[PDB]
Amino acid sequence: AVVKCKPTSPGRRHVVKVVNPELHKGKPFAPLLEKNSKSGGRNNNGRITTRHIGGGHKQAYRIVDFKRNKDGIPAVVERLEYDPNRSANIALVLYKDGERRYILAPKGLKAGDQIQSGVDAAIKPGNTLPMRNIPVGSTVHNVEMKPGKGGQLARSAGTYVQIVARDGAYVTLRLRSGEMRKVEADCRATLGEVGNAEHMLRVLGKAGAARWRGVRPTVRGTAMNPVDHPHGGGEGRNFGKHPVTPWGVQTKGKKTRSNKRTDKFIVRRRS
Amino acid sequence: MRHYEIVFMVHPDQSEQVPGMIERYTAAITGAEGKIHRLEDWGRRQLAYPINKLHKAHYVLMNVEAPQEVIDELETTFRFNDAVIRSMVMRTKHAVTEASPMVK
Amino acid sequence: SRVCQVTGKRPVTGNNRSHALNATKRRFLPNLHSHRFWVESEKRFVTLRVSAKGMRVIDKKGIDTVLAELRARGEKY
Amino acid sequence: MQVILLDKVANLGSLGDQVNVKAGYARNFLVPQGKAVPATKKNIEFFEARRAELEAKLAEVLAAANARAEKINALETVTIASKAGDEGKLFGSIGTRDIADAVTAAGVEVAKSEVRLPNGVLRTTGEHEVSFQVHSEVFAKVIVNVVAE
RNA sequence: GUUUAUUAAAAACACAGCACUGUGCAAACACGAAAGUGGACGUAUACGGUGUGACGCCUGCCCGGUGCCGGAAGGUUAAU
Ligand SMILES: [Mg+2]
Ligand SMILES: [Mg+2]
Ligand SMILES: [Mg+2]
Ligand SMILES: [Mg+2]
Ligand SMILES: [Mg+2]
Ligand SMILES: [Mg+2]
Ligand SMILES: [Mg+2]
Ligand SMILES: [Mg+2]
Ligand SMILES: [Mg+2]
Ligand SMILES: [Mg+2]
Ligand SMILES: [Mg+2]
Ligand SMILES: [Mg+2]
Ligand SMILES: [Mg+2]
Ligand SMILES: [Mg+2]
Ligand SMILES: [Mg+2]
Ligand SMILES: [Mg+2]
Ligand SMILES: [Mg+2]
Repeated sequence: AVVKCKPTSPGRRHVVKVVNPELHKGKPFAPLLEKNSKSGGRNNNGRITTRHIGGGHKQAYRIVDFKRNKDGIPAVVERLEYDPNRSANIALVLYKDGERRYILAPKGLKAGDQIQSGVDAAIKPGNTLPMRNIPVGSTVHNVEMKPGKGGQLARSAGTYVQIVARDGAYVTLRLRSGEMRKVEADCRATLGEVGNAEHMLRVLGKAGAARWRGVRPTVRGTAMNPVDHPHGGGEGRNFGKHPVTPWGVQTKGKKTRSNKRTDKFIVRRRS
Repeated sequence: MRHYEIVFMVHPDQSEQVPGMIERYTAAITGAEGKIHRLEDWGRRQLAYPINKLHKAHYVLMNVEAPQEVIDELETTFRFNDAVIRSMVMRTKHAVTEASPMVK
Repeated sequence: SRVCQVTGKRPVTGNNRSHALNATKRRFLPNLHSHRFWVESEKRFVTLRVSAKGMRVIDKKGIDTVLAELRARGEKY
Repeated sequence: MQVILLDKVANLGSLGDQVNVKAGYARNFLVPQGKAVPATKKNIEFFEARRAELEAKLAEVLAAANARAEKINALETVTIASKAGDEGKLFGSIGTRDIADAVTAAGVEVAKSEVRLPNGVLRTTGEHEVSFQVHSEVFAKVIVNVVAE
């Protein structure tokens, strides 16, 4: 439920919260946590590789089952939890033999439902089965690219991938970007759209709310000196040049994909 | 309960598996304490027009007096099975028992 | 290190000469490839980071002759 | 790449032939599979005086080791009681090694590289046929019935 | 809120928002002769770049030039 905030102060004027009352109001499950130390966008050389990353609230990492290998054993869903590590909410599930794991929460999943992986699983939102067992034309998420590698496609808060075709060893997918990609028919996928679909309806409202998420401010390139950026300089506002990166690569329109290994897997590009 | 008339259309190469499907469906209905009034295999039959790039199909008529909850379970069985091509469920005012004009 | 294990080839340094004969220092890297060679006597594969010249040497001398030299040189393989 | 052969290869020569090949064909396939020796003049006098008929003796005892094993594989039934769904629609597929696991249990102790399959999956629950490559030339067939568990 | 430590605190920068564009994951990109690492233990409701700068009403015409994208019949054209 989106909640428009009342304008008691500027900085609360434009805030829309996304309030989900079903999330667990307690501590997360302690065995599945581990330390997630921040980086600041800096590699092992100490240099800033990717800009604008730094600060933000401390975040513990939640070990999430993407591989989803407990086949045959049914699992009931204990509660839904908030995950700071990702945009989608996660679900704490309890198998029959007593193991607890975290999965990505699908759209219609709530506390108390039963999920089950494996080939003999039913087709309800939550089950995970190889895509030679999933009917053509259904919406799945948490899709593997390689069998047993773990789900890599359609993991962000409201995404999903449709299965449009199958020719023997491959299935053809309609990715969320609109790209048509071939994936082997033995890769696991999880039924239904992924949960937190109204995540994109939030508006942060103030500058500090982006600093809470560890997003340092972005200085636009024309506000610099020519030693700093190709856009920099000028006596006033001058931009008489084609828009490039800080490293002189065209940005408005120039393609950058240079992977000739995976070109056989791409049916059509995005539009 | 609610008298339904169910007719489904089987892929003709799966014509051998048809009495195995009918006995499960009757056990779905009678297991849910529903009645089955007539049950008329029509065999292979030439289609009026080729559905799904093929020219023949195997027809089964089935009249059922079941509660509406298990028929909705039964419809999903027709949806995900690839042996059945088309399925049509039609609500009927009463229980019909007389033979079909093409069973004749 | 870009060193062929068989022939001992090594990146040498030279010049890029332009049309106006402007000399900038460059390197000549050897055409190294990691290749599994079947040793028939020891009945196993041995990976050697070897140049394509060295693969011509192994095709001429034989892998048993070359691995004798690598032990006589004192080089792991 | 002048090379002497240790076995007949289907497109260039029989045993005892000195035929030009490409370098990548001898170095990657023929020599590492024991099918050819590079034509060194030390190896020719090693081969041509003695092994031109000694290996011909060893080639016959290999085809005779097949023709004893391949002949008794006419029992022509392999019951693999795998889990399946209803009305066909097999639960879990059967690959080459699972076929090789069960013909091991009835007949020749066979390997996973011997099984030849047009589909490989055998998704259809029921009976099927499986061709073999027990020799490079001499082939066998066994009807295999995939049975629901 | 930020800024010229030590003559300039501002209308400059940033900003939430908006849009364009790149990017299917061994992602683009960045630091690195390389191995690797960051992006990210993230997966297009994600990430990078660029411009604009809450909000309200809006954002018209021009593709000739310069870029970028798509095209592959012809002309031209390197080592070989
Ligand atoms: Mg940025
Ligand atoms: Mg911005
Ligand atoms: Mg800015
Ligand atoms: Mg300035
Ligand atoms: Mg410059
Ligand atoms: Mg001016
Ligand atoms: Mg001007
Ligand atoms: Mg000089
Ligand atoms: Mg102020
Ligand atoms: Mg000052
Ligand atoms: Mg001052
Ligand atoms: Mg990496
Ligand atoms: Mg401005
Ligand atoms: Mg305009
Ligand atoms: Mg133009
Ligand atoms: Mg034009
Ligand atoms: Mg062009």
